[PDB]
Amino acid sequence: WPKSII
Amino acid sequence: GPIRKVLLLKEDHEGLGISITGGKEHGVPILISEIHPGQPADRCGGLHVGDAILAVNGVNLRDTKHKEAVTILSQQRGEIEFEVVYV
Repeated sequence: WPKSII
Repeated sequence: GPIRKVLLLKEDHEGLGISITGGKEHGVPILISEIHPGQPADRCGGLHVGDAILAVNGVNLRDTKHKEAVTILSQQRGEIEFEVVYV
């Protein structure tokens, strides 16, 4: 899965 | 677990202080995979690794694709309400 830092 | 409503206070020079994974295209909810120490999510006290983000400021995220969720989440400012659940 994709991981995004937000 | 129980669905929870959680308030987060963010200043404009900061991000939310979380990492998210998942999304509709992967068949899983938007999930908090990291809470970054000292950033707004950590400071608010009510958001934790493993929480699914069901909604933010009334915007339902249960059927949202990963990048859709990023756009929606990053647009929120100031006093931000989350609806979350730990499964």
